Amino acid sequence: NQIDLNVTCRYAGVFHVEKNGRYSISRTEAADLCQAFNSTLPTMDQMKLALSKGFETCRYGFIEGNVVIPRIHPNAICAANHTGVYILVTSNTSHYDTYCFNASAPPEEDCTSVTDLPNSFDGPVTITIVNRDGTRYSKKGEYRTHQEDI
Ligand SMILES: C[C@@H](NC(=O)C1C=CC=NC1=O)C1CC1
Ligand SMILES: C[C@@H](NC(=O)C1C=CC=NC1=O)C1CC1
Repeated sequence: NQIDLNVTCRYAGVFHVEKNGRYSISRTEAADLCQAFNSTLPTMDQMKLALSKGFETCRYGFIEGNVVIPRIHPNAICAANHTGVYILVTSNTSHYDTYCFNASAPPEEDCTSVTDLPNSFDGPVTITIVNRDGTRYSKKGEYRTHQEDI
């Protein structure tokens, strides 16, 4: 009973979380997941400021109200070569990665590793935070409050 959560650097508090190496998070799961990191789904304004500090990914993830990809450099296979906060307009499907916003993070680029999941609750799952540099932090718990996400 295991969940891997791959996380990035934080940029003005915003970071990306990919679960189990594939698009697998619903909107309800995303809010609960960010809550376990003492975080929330970013607003569009918080995501635009994170972009301006150096944040970009090549993966769709929830923010408040939309599913987006922040892009700095144009790449043909990432958000159809767009730059800026690219908003997903048309999709048949409901599961993506998520972004999260932690208000206590540093104001600009924070590429230190994540070593805590401070607000997870009691549960049976081995949850492992995987940083980009491979360092890991694991704890037994749960973060999903909606049964349909379990
Ligand atoms: C939840 C937050 N991490 C932390 O607050 C700590 C605190 C102490 C030690 N390690 C952490 O990752 C993640 C968003 C960045
Ligand atoms: C407690 C410890 N770590 C942190 O505060 C954080 C916060 C966010 C992300 N990673 C951390 O290690 C301080 C010594 C460095």
